[PDB]
Amino acid sequence: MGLPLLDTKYSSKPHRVASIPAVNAEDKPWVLDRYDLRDEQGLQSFIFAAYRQIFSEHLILESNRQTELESQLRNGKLLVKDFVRGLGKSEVFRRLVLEPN
Amino acid sequence: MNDVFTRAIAQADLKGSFLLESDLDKLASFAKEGVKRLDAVAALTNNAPAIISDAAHKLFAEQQELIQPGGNAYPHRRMAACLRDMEIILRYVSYALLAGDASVLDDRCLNGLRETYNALGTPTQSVARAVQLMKDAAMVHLKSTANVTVGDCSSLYSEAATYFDKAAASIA
Amino acid sequence: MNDVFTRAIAQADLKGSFLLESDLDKLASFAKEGVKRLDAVAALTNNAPAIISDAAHKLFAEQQELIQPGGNAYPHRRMAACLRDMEIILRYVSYALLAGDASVLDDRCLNGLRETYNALGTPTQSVARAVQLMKDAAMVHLKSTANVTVGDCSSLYSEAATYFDKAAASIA
Amino acid sequence: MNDVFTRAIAQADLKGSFLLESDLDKLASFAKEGVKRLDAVAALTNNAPAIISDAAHKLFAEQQELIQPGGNAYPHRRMAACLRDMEIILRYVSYALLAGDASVLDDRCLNGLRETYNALGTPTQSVARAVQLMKDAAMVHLKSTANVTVGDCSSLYSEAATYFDKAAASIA
Amino acid sequence: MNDVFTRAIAQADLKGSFLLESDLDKLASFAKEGVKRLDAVAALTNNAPAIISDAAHKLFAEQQELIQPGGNAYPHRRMAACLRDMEIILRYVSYALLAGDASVLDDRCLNGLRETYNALGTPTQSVARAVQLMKDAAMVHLKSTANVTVGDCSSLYSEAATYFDKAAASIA
Amino acid sequence: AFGEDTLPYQRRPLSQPFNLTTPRLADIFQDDQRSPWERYAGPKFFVGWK
Amino acid sequence: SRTVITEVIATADSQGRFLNSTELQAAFGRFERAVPAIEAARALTKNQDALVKGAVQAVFKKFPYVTQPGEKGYGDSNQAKCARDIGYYLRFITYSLVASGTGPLDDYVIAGLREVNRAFNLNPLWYIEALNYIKGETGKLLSGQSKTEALLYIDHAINALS
Amino acid sequence: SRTVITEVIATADSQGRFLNSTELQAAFGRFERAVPAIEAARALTKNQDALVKGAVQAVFKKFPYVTQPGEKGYGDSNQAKCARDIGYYLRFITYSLVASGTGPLDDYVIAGLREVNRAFNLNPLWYIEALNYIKGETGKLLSGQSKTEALLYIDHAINALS
Amino acid sequence: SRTVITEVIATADSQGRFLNSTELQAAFGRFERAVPAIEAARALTKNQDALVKGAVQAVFKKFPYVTQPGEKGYGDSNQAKCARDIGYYLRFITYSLVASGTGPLDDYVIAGLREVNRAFNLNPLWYIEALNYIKGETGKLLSGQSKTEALLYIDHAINALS
Amino acid sequence: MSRTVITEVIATADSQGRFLNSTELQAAFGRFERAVPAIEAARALTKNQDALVKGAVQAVFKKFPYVTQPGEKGYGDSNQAKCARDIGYYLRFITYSLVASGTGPLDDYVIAGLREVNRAFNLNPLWYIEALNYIKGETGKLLSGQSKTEALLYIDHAINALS
Ligand SMILES: CCC1=C(C)/C(=C/C2=NC(=C\c3[nH]c(/C=C4\NC(=O)[C@H](C)[C@H]4CC)c(C)c3CCC(=O)O)/C(CCC(=O)O)=C2C)NC1=O
Ligand SMILES: CCC1=C(C)/C(=C/C2=NC(=C\c3[nH]c(/C=C4\NC(=O)[C@H](C)[C@H]4CC)c(C)c3CCC(=O)O)/C(CCC(=O)O)=C2C)NC1=O
Ligand SMILES: CCC1=C(C)/C(=C/C2=NC(=C\c3[nH]c(/C=C4\NC(=O)[C@H](C)[C@H]4CC)c(C)c3CCC(=O)O)/C(CCC(=O)O)=C2C)NC1=O
Ligand SMILES: CCC1=C(C)/C(=C/C2=NC(=C\c3[nH]c(/C=C4\NC(=O)[C@H](C)[C@H]4CC)c(C)c3CCC(=O)O)/C(CCC(=O)O)=C2C)NC1=O
Ligand SMILES: CCC1=C(C)/C(=C/C2=NC(=C\c3[nH]c(/C=C4\NC(=O)[C@H](C)[C@H]4CC)c(C)c3CCC(=O)O)/C(CCC(=O)O)=C2C)NC1=O
Ligand SMILES: CCC1=C(C)/C(=C/C2=NC(=C\c3[nH]c(/C=C4\NC(=O)[C@H](C)[C@H]4CC)c(C)c3CCC(=O)O)/C(CCC(=O)O)=C2C)NC1=O
Ligand SMILES: CCC1=C(C)/C(=C/C2=NC(=C\c3[nH]c(/C=C4\NC(=O)[C@H](C)[C@H]4CC)c(C)c3CCC(=O)O)/C(CCC(=O)O)=C2C)NC1=O
Ligand SMILES: CCC1=C(C)/C(=C/C2=NC(=C\c3[nH]c(/C=C4\NC(=O)[C@H](C)[C@H]4CC)c(C)c3CCC(=O)O)/C(CCC(=O)O)=C2C)NC1=O
Ligand SMILES: CCC1=C(C)/C(=C/C2=NC(=C\c3[nH]c(/C=C4\NC(=O)[C@H](C)[C@H]4CC)c(C)c3CCC(=O)O)/C(CCC(=O)O)=C2C)NC1=O
Ligand SMILES: CCC1=C(C)/C(=C/C2=NC(=C\c3[nH]c(/C=C4\NC(=O)[C@H](C)[C@H]4CC)c(C)c3CCC(=O)O)/C(CCC(=O)O)=C2C)NC1=O
Ligand SMILES: CCC1=C(C)/C(=C/C2=NC(=C\c3[nH]c(/C=C4\NC(=O)[C@H](C)[C@H]4CC)c(C)c3CCC(=O)O)/C(CCC(=O)O)=C2C)NC1=O
Ligand SMILES: CCC1=C(C)/C(=C/C2=NC(=C\c3[nH]c(/C=C4\NC(=O)[C@H](C)[C@H]4CC)c(C)c3CCC(=O)O)/C(CCC(=O)O)=C2C)NC1=O
Ligand SMILES: CCC1=C(C)/C(=C/C2=NC(=C\c3[nH]c(/C=C4\NC(=O)[C@H](C)[C@H]4CC)c(C)c3CCC(=O)O)/C(CCC(=O)O)=C2C)NC1=O
Repeated sequence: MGLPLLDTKYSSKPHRVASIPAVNAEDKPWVLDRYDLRDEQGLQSFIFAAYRQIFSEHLILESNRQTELESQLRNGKLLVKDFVRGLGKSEVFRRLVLEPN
Repeated sequence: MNDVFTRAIAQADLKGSFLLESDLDKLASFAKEGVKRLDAVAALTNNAPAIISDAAHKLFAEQQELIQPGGNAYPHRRMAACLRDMEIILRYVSYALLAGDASVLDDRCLNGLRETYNALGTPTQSVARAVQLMKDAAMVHLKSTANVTVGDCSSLYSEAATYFDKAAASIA
Repeated sequence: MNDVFTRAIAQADLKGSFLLESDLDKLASFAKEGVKRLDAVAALTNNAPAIISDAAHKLFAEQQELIQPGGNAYPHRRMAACLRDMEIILRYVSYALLAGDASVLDDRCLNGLRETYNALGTPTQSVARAVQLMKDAAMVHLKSTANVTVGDCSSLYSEAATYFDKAAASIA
Repeated sequence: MNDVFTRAIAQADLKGSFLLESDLDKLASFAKEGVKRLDAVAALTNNAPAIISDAAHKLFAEQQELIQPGGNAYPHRRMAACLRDMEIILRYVSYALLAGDASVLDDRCLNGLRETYNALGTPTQSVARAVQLMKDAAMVHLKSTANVTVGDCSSLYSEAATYFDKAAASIA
Repeated sequence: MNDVFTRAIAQADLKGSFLLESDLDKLASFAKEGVKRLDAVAALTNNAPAIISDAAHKLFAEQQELIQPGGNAYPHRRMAACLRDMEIILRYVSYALLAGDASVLDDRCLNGLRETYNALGTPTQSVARAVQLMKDAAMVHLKSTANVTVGDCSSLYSEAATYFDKAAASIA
Repeated sequence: AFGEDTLPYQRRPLSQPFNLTTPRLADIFQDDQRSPWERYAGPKFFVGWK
Repeated sequence: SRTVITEVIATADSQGRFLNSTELQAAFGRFERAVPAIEAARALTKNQDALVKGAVQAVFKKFPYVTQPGEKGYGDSNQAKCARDIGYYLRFITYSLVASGTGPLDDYVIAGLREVNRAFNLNPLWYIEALNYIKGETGKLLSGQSKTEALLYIDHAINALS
Repeated sequence: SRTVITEVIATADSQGRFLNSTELQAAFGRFERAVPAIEAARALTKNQDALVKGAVQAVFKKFPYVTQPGEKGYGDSNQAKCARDIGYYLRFITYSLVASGTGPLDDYVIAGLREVNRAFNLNPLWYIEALNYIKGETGKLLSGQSKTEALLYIDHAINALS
Repeated sequence: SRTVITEVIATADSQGRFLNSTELQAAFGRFERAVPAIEAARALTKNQDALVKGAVQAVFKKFPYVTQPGEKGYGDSNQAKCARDIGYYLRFITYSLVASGTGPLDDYVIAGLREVNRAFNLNPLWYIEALNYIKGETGKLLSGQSKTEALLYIDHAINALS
Repeated sequence: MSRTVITEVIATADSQGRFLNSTELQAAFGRFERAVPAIEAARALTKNQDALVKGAVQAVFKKFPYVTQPGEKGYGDSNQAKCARDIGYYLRFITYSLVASGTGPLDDYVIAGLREVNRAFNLNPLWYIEALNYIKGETGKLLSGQSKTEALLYIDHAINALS
């Protein structure tokens, strides 16, 4: 680590104040979880939704497909947090997202 | 996000100087009156639902367009958001009153609230009016002597009015 | 995100009034033509691969500059993204066709698409041309009478045409 | 992120043609002098603490107002941030020296750094001065003939000077 | 998490053959009686809160040691937890009712609930007793034919009894 | 917000999606890409009724 | 607002796919749905006034104390606001009928109901009883599919309130 | 596998909430839809041998090159495997018909289709236009809504092969 | 793209550290291997026309039926696109040789290969046949070590296709 | 932006999205009672600043003789001046922390980034530990009762962070 970080200096955003349910039910993004991983088609949909949330649906290509992470997830040895992190800590995420920006 | 002590220390540090006799005396005075300050912050915290209800009653008495269909507080989820915003602002005023500095109110609450309201379509002068109504309702609770030792609290009333007006003017 | 029924309901609630009997008649007629609408949406669904293939072939026959070294669809990756865009637009068009309201496009697809294409460097007129080619391709499959009860559905053809044109205009 | 070889490849592909024999000869010469390039990169890497310490000592001799109360390097966090920034820029210069192209240095380090320093209130001229001081303290080490085979590393010295000047000109 | 049709297809694939006409006949017999099943499940869903209130009242009545301190059901949050457990097991029985299979019951939670209740220390026979009595309470509502067209309901009652007792026997 | 079990999702009503508004790259020049005013200078490899 | 069509589209978009067979089957179900629901809405829209008056009178009847001075329900303005609120509930039940989904009720009435009731001291049981009276009255007004659909939406509102 | 009832129950339990109206009576829609689908399944189950035998030779008609020696279709055993594959596809179309969803066809056929087809160098167009022939013969065997049902399920299979 | 130098720098930059001795050893290996790789690139660059034409002809020989009417190989335009694509593959093989990494291939060719081939129905086996022809003629054109490098890259392309 | 009693209270109330409960104002009352000995200590410690700094410098030189000879850090008038300036900084921030009734001034202005700066400039933490030990000894005399304990807490915190 090292030094502490700077100050956040918050701002008014919808997520900060959401004690009341959102305006539209369908417009609430789907909350995928561990149970969705128990089925098989549900597991494929979960994997695609993860690739869409991180890689933006245009990088969902067979060359970009992390198969090791997917197999670990399918085992049950991998948390969703760790799957998301492994997608972030991947060569495709560095080369396609970090390098341009 | 500073109390009065931290602003004193930061202003002193910028000049690179110790804290002087007068500054230490002022800060000791602040600590001594912190008892009254805790009474005032408690009077805000205990009575928050009553303050919000009074402000809402008066505000929707005076401005009926808010609650008519096509209004901005009508659809009965916008009413909940109205009352929730009032409670948030009252909470941040109580934070600031405990601290002695309007920093937390300015940064954690009002930083971008104006453009948020403008994008939503919310009438900002009505929101400022609601904040001023909360100020009016809260002053009575602050001035209640029941179960509290009598004393001078004009400075605390002025500070609370300053914080409520700061919130209202930031929104407006 | 609004379909036709929710759009009517939102209008009525803005007026703060019950739905008219005339508007209920309009919604009933919509629900009556719903079977034809489902047939059209299913035609787009089934024929999406052929639609996108035909549109891509014509587009890259017309504009070689896209597929030249340095073009905006030159490598496999950029061409794959191009075809993905065509599929995404066709998919949102089918969504709107089913819902009977173009809110799906404007909300989810076309809200900031032109700014995105400018940021990427994508030729936006070429994207609009691809959308129009997809429209021409999809009209053929929507007109097909095979394996479907014969009838008149010109309102659906005009509806799908205006969603394709809305997508192209918002992009172009 | 590009090096000399990938820069040549990308330009050739934009021209849509194979690499000319002149380009392959240039890249062959680059690879042949690559061992001297590795020597310079290792000299920069192994002497990073020395370079940073000398640059810091010189900079805070020249510009005392940084380390005065109210300066931009006054407390320990700000001094540590200063030294950290110098280490980061030296790191990216060594990357760009190994690669042979300033694309990594400009893309990953200097692309938006002046805006950041302005937003932080940092004197960009002071940062540029620190970068030039690191240039001097580094070329002291690149020219260290001891422990390596003697040879003509003038091209590498010029390349390192250009990278450091590019950093200084970008920040200021 | 399987349906009667899903189970039939699973066995058909296991034997490697197509679906036999007797299996199709029994599926058709199930499907023609679908509105039976839907009315039962929907009435159970609508009247569930009253069922749970009655169940809580009685389980407090016959079983006394829980309500006083020291029992596995004294605290108020523990009351919320117990109400949630009875609600969710009723809901799972509703799921098994609509699906027509107990795999939606056995697999999801009954597997883990065993070791869960063994680790917690709350007696399991009390849980099974509460399951049976809440079954009786819900069955009373399921009898209610008013506001709905009259018909036979014996098979659904038998299936519901089997599923309730299966859940109890698993827990016990 | 999400924990160890839930997959991330945008905490905004999704009528204004993120990935549409934010691309992976915005307003940069690419090496493999070619300026819109430029034209290809290489083998034509065919003449289709030019 | 949530609907059969709208959830179909949301589900299709979440998985980045076109509408498959089951989605269009649900759409067909809602399209056949519409007719009885629209007759239910027409019947409730024709008879809105009698229903509102009956509901307000029943609320006074089973809560005699609120009618008295010093209580919530006393006054001409308060009872006019009661009538307006019951009109709101009936209007949103008709909206849910026409949409063939609980989108309108959840969007307007249900979302934030508890906080508003707690802040304005509006006892939910008044509205629950008014909904029960509306349930009874539409037990006479409607029959068949329409009766079931209207009662279903009124029950949804009742569970949400309670 | 995945079915409409399975979707309803999984969604309802995922939120831990009882079933809402759309779920119940979309299950109603499926219950009604069961009647033509099961007839379609029986009709498809009657004629399976003729359908498979026609499909293999339809493939050979459209794609002759697969038959000459050194290609995949050459040999008796390879054609027997072709017949077995087409029988699999037809059986799963029937399974989807009885299941009212593409579930059995998705988990039993679509799941891992492309990598397996690539590993064994099976050209998907073979299966695509064999399924097209099956669609054409359903064009005569069936009639009415069941017709559409069969067609759309075959649709899905084709949609997944391309 | 992805070379030895670029992987070295990116690995250092992802852990936020200076380039240490192992990274410089890898870079040294690259700089020593640059001579045979540049030799191989020059050899394949000199004879590009013969290689491309022979590869196209080998593709046509392996699959005669494709050049028949109604198939992908018929017409001057389609064969011109054949020659263009083989030229692309050869160009990127030489780019990968010069770069001493499969980065140019992985970025330009392999990224998005399946989607594009399936969208335009391009058989990967055509390209594998052409690359096998290139593999064969590289042995004649190249001797010793440059042959080994070129073969590494052509094999990488082939495995990417198959 | 410091971490003080009042501000930690406000932050833990904000993070939970609730008002200030009893215990928060309760700890705030504790702090406001705390402040009088803290201000007394800060006054008695800012009055004697120059003698304290001078004694600390001389004590560091006495305990570390080797730094004084030519060719070391301590050789030179300028290094003398910067020793005095550093110890003055430490004393000033200790008084700040006393006034604020927290370690925010020390943890933000001195402690954060301490090791990096010491390492880069080859400053030895033991010099400042000896200076702070001398200051501790002297404030043992200068302060009586509560004030002495309050000053010693923060001097000990600085010494612990130096180590
Ligand atoms: C922690 C600091 C913070 C604050 C204070 C804050 C307020 C805030 N209020 C909002 C909406 C709102 N705010 C109001 C309240 C106003 N409308 C009427 O005019 C009333 C008279 C008046 C209340 C005094 C209403 C009705 C909405 C809902 C607008 C909508 O739903 O479209 C929103 C947009 C998101 C949403 O609630 O849907 C924010 C972000 N957010 C923050 O992060
Ligand atoms: C539970 C948290 C907490 C609270 C609430 C608190 C308040 C508090 N107020 C006190 C007296 C007091 N309280 C007040 C404030 C009052 N003067 C006017 O009447 C105003 C209406 C009102 C405030 C707005 C004053 C002025 C004093 C006497 C201080 C003096 O000597 O002037 C005292 C000491 C009296 C005793 O203990 O018998 C306390 C402890 N302390 C706490 O730890
Ligand atoms: C909400 C629905 C949605 C849409 C509509 C959408 C469009 C879209 N297309 C993109 C890329 C692209 N889009 C194209 C399309 C062009 N290529 C040729 O010029 C054609 C004429 C034309 C297509 C017909 C190309 C080539 C790219 C690749 C750019 C790149 O890789 O950087 C991107 C950049 C984000 C990324 O690559 O990760 C977006 C946001 N994205 C969405 O999430
Ligand atoms: C399971 C999925 C599903 C589908 C696909 C579906 C569509 C559907 N289309 C129908 C007839 C029809 N379909 C169409 C539309 C077609 N007419 C052609 O000429 C046009 C090319 C085309 C316009 C898109 C028309 C005009 C009818 C006649 C009945 C009517 O208009 O209401 C019918 C009634 C059967 C009949 O009496 O013929 C259904 C159920 N419903 C479903 O539940
Ligand atoms: C926030 C409070 C703060 C502290 C504590 C601080 C310490 C500090 N002391 C410094 C200089 C120095 N300070 C000393 C102290 C030594 N002098 C000798 O007489 C003694 C044995 C010994 C002290 C006990 C020395 C030798 C240097 C020069 C080191 C160098 O530049 O090489 C520097 C580098 C700035 C410069 O070059 O002038 C820092 C950052 N800076 C701060 O902003
Ligand atoms: C890889 C590209 C990159 C770099 C290099 C970079 C540097 C950088 N310098 C920062 C602050 C700083 N930078 C400096 C250094 C400057 N001020 C001093 O006077 C010197 C004259 C001068 C250095 C030679 C200082 C003192 C700060 C602290 C500002 C503060 O804490 O308020 C910060 C933010 C504060 C933080 O989180 O700690 C960043 C991100 N950011 C990047 O994305
Ligand atoms: C494991 C990491 C690694 C290191 C440490 C390394 C150093 C290194 N430098 C070498 C030659 C050399 N090194 C240099 C560089 C020097 N010229 C001037 O004196 C400068 C002070 C200095 C560079 C700025 C030169 C000029 C040569 C001879 C170049 C040649 O003969 O081709 C050689 C080969 C020995 C030879 O050519 O006879 C090595 C291994 N190479 C590596 O792969
Ligand atoms: C220590 C943890 C704990 C809490 C917090 C608790 C609250 C509680 N009060 C209950 C019943 C009750 N609560 C009340 C009190 C209210 N009802 C009337 O309206 C009065 C006017 C009003 C009093 C001001 C009454 C009278 C009952 C009896 C209802 C019955 O069981 O028949 C029940 C139902 C089960 C039971 O206790 O038999 C609970 C759980 N119970 C606990 O074990
Ligand atoms: C996967 C679906 C699921 C199941 C299967 C489930 C059962 C369940 N009951 C639990 C504890 C409990 N279980 C009970 C119920 C028992 N105690 C008495 O009331 C009765 C004899 C009996 C019920 C008839 C109670 C009261 C607790 C609370 C124990 C505590 O908080 O310490 C726990 C421990 C964690 C928690 O309560 O959140 C689980 C998981 N909960 C679920 O979300
Ligand atoms: C909104 C979702 C939904 C509901 C609630 C629903 C109920 C429902 N069930 C029906 C048929 C029926 N439903 C029943 C079942 C009832 N008979 C009694 O035993 C029980 C109270 C109950 C079974 C537990 C019967 C007996 C029929 C007559 C048709 C038959 O079974 O032959 C009908 C057609 C009315 C008619 O015959 O004209 C409806 C609307 N349908 C729906 O789509
Ligand atoms: C979208 C749907 C919606 C609902 C449900 C709703 C409830 C509602 N009713 C209100 C007025 C009121 N509502 C009542 C209660 C009624 N009057 C009594 O006669 C009856 C016993 C009782 C009804 C059964 C009263 C007394 C008022 C006026 C006083 C007050 O608001 O506290 C108000 C406050 C408006 C104002 O400040 O003037 C709300 C928010 N608002 C909505 O926008
Ligand atoms: C339940 C889902 C399922 C499917 C769909 C399925 C198809 C299937 N067919 C296979 C073999 C085969 N299938 C064919 C048939 C092809 N060649 C020609 O005859 C035809 C034109 C064409 C068929 C339309 C051939 C030639 C093979 C042998 C491939 C080989 O061994 O190289 C294989 C590989 C098994 C093996 O090689 O031992 C599979 C997975 N298997 C399944 O378990
Ligand atoms: C990065 C490198 C790259 C490659 C490799 C590439 C291949 C490629 N070839 C294409 C067309 C084509 N390519 C061929 C190749 C066939 N011709 C003969 O018959 C052979 C059997 C066979 C070649 C061995 C054919 C027939 C087409 C036309 C397909 C169509 O228009 O649908 C297309 C469609 C876009 C267009 O030109 O309109 C692509 C993307 N594109 C690239 O950007």
